[PDB]
Amino acid sequence: GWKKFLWDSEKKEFLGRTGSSWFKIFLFYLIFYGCLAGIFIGTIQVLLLTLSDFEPKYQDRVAPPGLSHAPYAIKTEISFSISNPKSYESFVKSMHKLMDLYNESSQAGNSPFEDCSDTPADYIKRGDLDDSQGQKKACRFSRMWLKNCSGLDDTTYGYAEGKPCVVAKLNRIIGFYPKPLKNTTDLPEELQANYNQYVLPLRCAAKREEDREKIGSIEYFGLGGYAGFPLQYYPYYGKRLQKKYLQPLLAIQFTNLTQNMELRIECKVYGENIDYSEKDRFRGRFEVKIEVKS
Amino acid sequence: GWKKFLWDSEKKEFLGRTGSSWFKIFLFYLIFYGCLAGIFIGTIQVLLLTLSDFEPKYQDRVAPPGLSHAPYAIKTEISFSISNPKSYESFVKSMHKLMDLYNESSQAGNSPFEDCSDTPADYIKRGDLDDSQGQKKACRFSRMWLKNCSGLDDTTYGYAEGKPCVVAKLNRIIGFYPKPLKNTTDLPEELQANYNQYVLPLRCAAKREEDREKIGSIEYFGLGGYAGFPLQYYPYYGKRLQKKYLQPLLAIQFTNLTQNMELRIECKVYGENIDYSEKDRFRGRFEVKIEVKS
Amino acid sequence: LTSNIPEITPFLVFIIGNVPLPLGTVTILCIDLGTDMVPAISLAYEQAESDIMKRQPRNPKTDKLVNERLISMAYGQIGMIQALGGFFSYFVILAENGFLPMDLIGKRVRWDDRWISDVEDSFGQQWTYEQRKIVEFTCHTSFFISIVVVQWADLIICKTRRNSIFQQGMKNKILIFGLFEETALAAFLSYCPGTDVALRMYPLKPSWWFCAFPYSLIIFLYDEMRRFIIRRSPGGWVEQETYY
Amino acid sequence: EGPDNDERFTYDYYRLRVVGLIVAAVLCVIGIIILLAGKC
Amino acid sequence: EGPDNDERFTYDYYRLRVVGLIVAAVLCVIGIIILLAGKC
Amino acid sequence: HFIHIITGVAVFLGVSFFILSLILGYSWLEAVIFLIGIIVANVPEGLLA
Ligand SMILES: *[C@@H]1O[C@H](CO[C@@H]2O[C@@H](C)[C@@H](O)[C@@H](O)[C@@H]2O)[C@@H](O[C@@H]2O[C@H](CO)[C@@H](O[C@@H]3O[C@H](CO[C@H]4O[C@H](CO)[C@@H](O)[C@H](O)[C@@H]4O)[C@@H](O)[C@H](O[C@H]4O[C@H](CO)[C@@H](O)[C@H](O)[C@@H]4O)[C@@H]3O)[C@H](O)[C@H]2NC(C)=O)[C@H](O)[C@H]1NC(C)=O
Ligand SMILES: CCCCCCCC/C=C\CCCCCCCC(=O)OC[C@H](COP(=O)(O)OCC[N+](C)(C)C)OC(=O)CCCCCCC/C=C\CCCCCCCC
Ligand SMILES: CCCCCCCC/C=C\CCCCCCCC(=O)OC[C@H](COP(=O)(O)OCC[N+](C)(C)C)OC(=O)CCCCCCC/C=C\CCCCCCCC
Ligand SMILES: CCCCCCCC/C=C\CCCCCCCC(=O)OC[C@H](COP(=O)(O)OCC[N+](C)(C)C)OC(=O)CCCCCCC/C=C\CCCCCCCC
Ligand SMILES: CCCCCCCC/C=C\CCCCCCCC(=O)OC[C@H](COP(=O)(O)OCC[N+](C)(C)C)OC(=O)CCCCCCC/C=C\CCCCCCCC
Ligand SMILES: CCCCCCCC/C=C\CCCCCCCC(=O)OC[C@H](COP(=O)(O)OCC[N+](C)(C)C)OC(=O)CCCCCCC/C=C\CCCCCCCC
Ligand SMILES: CCCCCCCC/C=C\CCCCCCCC(=O)OC[C@H](COP(=O)(O)OCC[N+](C)(C)C)OC(=O)CCCCCCC/C=C\CCCCCCCC
Ligand SMILES: CCCCCCCC/C=C\CCCCCCCC(=O)OC[C@H](COP(=O)(O)OCC[N+](C)(C)C)OC(=O)CCCCCCC/C=C\CCCCCCCC
Ligand SMILES: CCCCCCCC/C=C\CCCCCCCC(=O)OC[C@H](COP(=O)(O)OCC[N+](C)(C)C)OC(=O)CCCCCCC/C=C\CCCCCCCC
Ligand SMILES: *[C@@H]1O[C@H](CO)[C@@H](O[C@@H]2O[C@H](CO)[C@@H](O)[C@H](O)[C@H]2NC(C)=O)[C@H](O)[C@H]1NC(C)=O
Ligand SMILES: *[C@@H]1O[C@H](CO)[C@@H](O[C@@H]2O[C@H](CO)[C@@H](O)[C@H](O)[C@H]2NC(C)=O)[C@H](O)[C@H]1NC(C)=O
Ligand SMILES: CC(C)CCC[C@@H](C)[C@H]1CC[C@H]2[C@@H]3CC=C4C[C@@H](O)CC[C@]4(C)[C@H]3CC[C@]12C
Ligand SMILES: CC(C)CCC[C@@H](C)[C@H]1CC[C@H]2[C@@H]3CC=C4C[C@@H](O)CC[C@]4(C)[C@H]3CC[C@]12C
Ligand code: NA
Repeated sequence: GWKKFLWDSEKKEFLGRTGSSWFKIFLFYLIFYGCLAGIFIGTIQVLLLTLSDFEPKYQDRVAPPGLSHAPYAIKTEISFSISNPKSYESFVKSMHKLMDLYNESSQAGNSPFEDCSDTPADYIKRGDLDDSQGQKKACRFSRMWLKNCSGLDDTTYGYAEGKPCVVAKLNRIIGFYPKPLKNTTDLPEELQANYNQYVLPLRCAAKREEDREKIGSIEYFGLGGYAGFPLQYYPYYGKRLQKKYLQPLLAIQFTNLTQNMELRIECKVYGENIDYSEKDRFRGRFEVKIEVKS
Repeated sequence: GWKKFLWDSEKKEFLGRTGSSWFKIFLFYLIFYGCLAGIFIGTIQVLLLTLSDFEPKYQDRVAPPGLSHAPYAIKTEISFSISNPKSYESFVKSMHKLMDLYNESSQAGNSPFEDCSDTPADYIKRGDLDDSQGQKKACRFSRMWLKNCSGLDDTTYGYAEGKPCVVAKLNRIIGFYPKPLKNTTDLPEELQANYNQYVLPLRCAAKREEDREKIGSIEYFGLGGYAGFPLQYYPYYGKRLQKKYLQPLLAIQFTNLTQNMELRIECKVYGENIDYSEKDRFRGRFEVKIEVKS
Repeated sequence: LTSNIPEITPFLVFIIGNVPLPLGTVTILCIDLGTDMVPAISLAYEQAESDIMKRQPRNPKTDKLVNERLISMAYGQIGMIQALGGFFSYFVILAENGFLPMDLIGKRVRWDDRWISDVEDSFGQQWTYEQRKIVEFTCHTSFFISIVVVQWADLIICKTRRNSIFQQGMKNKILIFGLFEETALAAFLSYCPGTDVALRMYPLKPSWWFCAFPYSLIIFLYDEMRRFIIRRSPGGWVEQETYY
Repeated sequence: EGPDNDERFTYDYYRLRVVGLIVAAVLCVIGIIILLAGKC
Repeated sequence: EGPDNDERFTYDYYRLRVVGLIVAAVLCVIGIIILLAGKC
Repeated sequence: HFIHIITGVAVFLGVSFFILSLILGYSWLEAVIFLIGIIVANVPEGLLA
């Protein structure tokens, strides 16, 4: 048994078959698997021919847009000590990674960054989604616009003395036009003042009624000094048609933050084609847990 | 026009295209036609796998059987002069071609020719239509059985002195059992005498009522002296299972034939699974025009 | 212009390869003036694909009505497949009755003779003259039916020159009626009593009618992928080589 | 398969023609239906 | 295609679910029919 | 123009199967009859109507 089924010397068999059998079977599986591979490849090439290069066929799974943030906090918590410097390093490295893409050196020349209104403005249509007029042009977004959170003056961005910043960003969607709420009698309390039609408002608050008092002065920095996103940076034409495109950003400084206590801060954007979801806690709004323990 | 569309020297074109175009088109048609050929071949191989080697799937177009004859007469007319020898050569060459297959030298040994009853007998079943018992065995048919038309005594077979012979033959069909008419009160006039159940009768006559008198003595030669086919040579197992198989034959001498006049002679076989057709003049019966002009 | 190929190739094989005659004269005439007319007269009712009032006026010296790009399709690619399907059904009919493909090459001289009442087939049987002729005529009938089957996919791939079928749509009621009538006429010409007497078309067994289906599907898939690279790739090889 | 194997050489072309005609007829009708469906 | 191109981000999943259920139901019925056809 | 095109391939296929029928053996009566058959066979009866 043990020895024979391994090698017998009368029938010159190994493991059970002879030399010619292993060859017939190996050749059969090589041809079979080769045909399988060729068929799968052909059915994938017809797929490359079906879709378009400038536009995803289905855009229903990404609407309305989300709201992401830097830094990169795990479990949506930003906890760091004001004394130990090796506590907020993982945060600064991220913040820096995000802002490092808005360097002025990158935005230079006429293309593909054209100078746009220093004050919020309306939409700008650079034609259709075609290759006729080549690479489109995107508006320039300067770092300095963000006042106290730019890494140009205080590299740390605030984490050094108990005053952190949070750079909020709206998820890029192809052909998405942001629509802000109108001046009619129905509008949230907050939004009434400084209604600039051309700005999509972003406003943070406290999740619970108690935490209100423990949260200090939320100071928003942005284009034109408003707490929102200028409509002029839309719509987005996609990577293929608009490489070297920069999306607006909004800085938020949480000055006067109570020490040694977990604070739940919920930020929320407002607008017509903006809708929240009780399941996705990043659709339109976002939550952050801040605790400057020192 | 005439000259340019043939060869211009600025674009280096011949007949209209350049060197690389003829290659792109030739390569495309080579690949296209190659795929076409491979597909047709595959669909023909599956067909070789569908059918059986020992039996045609459909046997409805050949039933009942026909009745062919030697010689090979064109328009069913046998006209020859008793003086000019170069008149009946085309006939003798055929008659000889047919009888040349019953030479005793060919039929020798135990296989695959076994000795069968010298007198008509019943059917013989050599098993089914399989390859289990190898090549089947067929009964021997001697030349000499045909008395005055054998080419062994009078090579010409009769055409030399105004007395011709006609070797009739039943079309070979796989698995076909000949069934003669029974002795009941309903039977043609002719068939009554010499009812040998084991013999399929063949009887010739005149197409028109007038010609009767002008036709002499129809002398049939066959197995056992009867004017028919012995049932023992059936059934036929097909070429693949019965190579070297000989079908019975019946000789007919038209003695006492009126000179210098066209005679229409119709020969007919009788039997249960035998049916004639008003469209096919060779199904079961046959017509011959004889005119021994001298 | 596509059905001319599966109509001339059989005689070319009759004279060259020396096989019995695949397609008859009374079948070519029934196709050219029967089946083909209604589906082709219905093609006229087809709607536009793009805005015709946008393109510039056609050029008289360069853009023609019938160019070589059409001949390359009808005479070169689709008609060829139609010929393969017809010959396939042919060989099937002759193989099921006893005449295998190896024994058909070189038989015409004896297959036609009116006085040879003993023609041996691949199995050893002896066929009279009228008996083998009946089979040849049944082969003409199935060849004609194979032509109709391939014309289905040809009428569908001819409906749109560039666009896809899943885009334009089968909103043309005349074309649908053409397909239905085209099939009813073939069945009528084969199954009606006294047709094998008047026109020489014998009934078919139900398993034969399915010998042309794969070729038709293939024609449909080939033209579908053809009308795809033209859309995604404007100005390429497929365009200057196959766009009518 | 024995002398009385006569069925091995028969085919019911009659029934086949009957069915083939019923089918041709149905297809013809359906065609007419589609053609006139809309003008009523 | 203009600001009011809102349709480009909507899909009628409701109607799709309704039809998919009608179809599932029909298939289930047909199955039962085939299963009990013969025991009556 | 369409008629021109059609008649071109019909006479091309006929001259080619004539030279072919001479390389294989057929007599001149058959080669000539074959030529006439191929040309007429390449004519579409209903495209004009
Ligand atoms: C089947 O059997 C056939 C007959 O067999 C003969 O008879 C049987 C019973 C046995 O005795 C057997 O041994 C006999 O041979 C057989 O065909 C025969 O084949 C031989 C050999 O070729 C032929 O002999 C030659 O004959 C010619 C002249 O033939 C005249 O008559 C015939 C009709 O019989 C006409 O068709 C011809 O046109 C002629 O009018 C001679 O010229 C020839 O000469 C050759 O031989 C001599 C020596 O004898 C030499 O000096 C010469 O140089 C030549 O080489 C032969 O003598 C014989 O004619 C022929 N019979 C018939 C009826 O055709 C046949 O082949 C067998 N087939 C098979 C498959 O077994
Ligand atoms: C048993 C076997 C079965 C056999 C079955 C055979 C079936 C026959 C199938 C098809 C017949 C093909 C015959 C040729 C058809 C050519 C079409 C043609 O003539 O249409 C006319 C076009 C005109 O077009 P237009 O009006 O747009 O021009 C506008 C010009 N403006 C605007 C610049 C002035 O003229 C042109 O195209 C220019 C003419 C080009 C002629 C090319 C000839 C190629 C023929 C054979 C090649 C064989 C080589 C094989 C070896 C290959 C290497 C391995
Ligand atoms: C193995 C066998 C091989 C056989 C090979 C040969 C096959 C050839 C025969 C049939 C091929 C069928 C191909 C099916 C294609 C379906 C395409 C389709 O469904 O595309 C959907 C279209 C598009 O709609 P839209 O979005 O533009 O509408 C807009 C409406 N607005 C304007 C109001 C918004 O919808 C429409 O066209 C409208 C609805 C039309 C419904 C058509 C149904 C009939 C289909 C086939 C008929 C059967 C022929 C049988 C022949 C045999 C005879 C015996
Ligand atoms: C959408 C627009 C459509 C426009 C198309 C126009 C529609 C055309 C409508 C009708 C025209 C069809 C005329 C068919 C004539 C057949 C004549 C026939 O069968 O006569 C039978 C003869 C009898 O001969 P016998 O007396 O010697 O027999 C003696 C037999 N014994 C002695 C054994 C008893 O046999 C022979 O001649 C044997 C030779 C057979 C010759 C067949 C010729 C048929 C030619 C073309 C057919 C195309 C029509 C297809 C239908 C289309 C419907 C829309
Ligand atoms: C979108 C376009 C819609 C177009 C619809 C067109 C309507 C079609 C109309 C009718 C077709 C049904 C024909 C049924 C006829 C059966 C009659 C019968 O009794 O016939 C028996 C033969 C067996 O003959 P034998 O030689 O064995 O015996 C011969 C024995 N003797 C001769 C001795 C008697 O059998 C036969 O003829 C087999 C008959 C053929 C079988 C039908 C195959 C259907 C193919 C594809 C359809 C698949 C649909 C899938 C659904 C998808 C839903 C989403
Ligand atoms: C029973 C009947 C069975 C029939 C089955 C037929 C299957 C055979 C189908 C296709 C085989 C042919 C492939 C030929 C490939 C070599 C051709 C070649 O050398 O091409 C070179 C060009 C690249 O040059 P360029 O354009 O960059 O230069 C620009 C130069 N200037 C300016 C001239 C445009 O190639 C290109 O463009 C890419 C174009 C490649 C052609 C794609 C055609 C695909 C058609 C059918 C495939 C689908 C089969 C479905 C069958 C289903 C079976 C159940
Ligand atoms: C708006 C709504 C519109 C609705 C319109 C509906 C129209 C009506 C629909 C269907 C009608 C179905 C009629 C079915 C006819 C069955 C006839 C039949 O089963 O006959 C079989 C027997 C022949 O058998 P055998 O023994 O000779 O076989 C040969 C035996 N062997 C060769 C072995 C000796 O017949 C005989 O004897 C006598 C035959 C007498 C002649 C019968 C004529 C039938 C021919 C055509 C009518 C069908 C047209 C349908 C529409 C087509 C449109 C293009
Ligand atoms: C022998 C075995 C028999 C088995 C029979 C099983 C019975 C089958 C039962 C039902 C099948 C029919 C289903 C029809 C449902 C149509 C409903 C419809 O309105 O659907 C529309 C969709 C187009 O959706 P969309 O995304 O464009 O628009 C989305 C637009 N929003 C989302 C904004 C609203 O279209 C669709 O779902 C397309 C639906 C699929 C098309 C059917 C294809 C049939 C395939 C093969 C059958 C061929 C038979 C040939 C006959 C041979 C006879 C011998
Ligand atoms: C012997 C003979 C036997 C014969 C037996 C025949 C049995 C009966 C046959 C068919 C019954 C068909 C019933 C059709 C039901 C339609 C229900 C429907 O259309 O509901 C749709 C709406 C939900 O839409 P939404 O706005 O949330 O969409 C999401 C929108 N977004 C996500 C974008 C926000 O429903 C709602 O709201 C309320 C839904 C309430 C729950 C309905 C339960 C339906 C589920 C299963 C029943 C089907 C079983 C059929 C047999 C299967 C056997 C395995
Ligand atoms: C920041 O928060 C501090 C409390 O942490 C506020 O200052 C307090 O003001 C109260 C009077 O309302 C005094 O009794 C406390 O002594 C103050 N504490 C400190 C540390 O100054 C202060 O007003 C807040 N400032 C802003 C801008 O929100
Ligand atoms: C063969 O036919 C001949 C006639 O050609 C028959 O002989 C004739 O018989 C009659 C009497 O009935 C005589 O008047 C003639 O003179 C005879 N003619 C000849 C040439 O002999 C003869 O009886 C027939 N023989 C057979 C066996 O049928
Ligand atoms: C029936 C079976 C055996 C046919 C299998 C055909 C195989 C060999 C064919 C089918 C589709 C083909 C591919 C189709 C498209 C491309 C893209 C091109 O830029 C490189 C070649 C490549 C990747 C082809 C390679 C060959 C391929 C994979
Ligand atoms: C999709 C396309 C390109 C596939 C074409 C496959 C071709 C190459 C395949 C299909 C069927 C195959 C044939 C199937 C059976 C036999 C019989 C054998 O004794 C010799 C090889 C031979 C003759 C094969 C040769 C290769 C063949 C013709
Ligand atoms: Na034509």
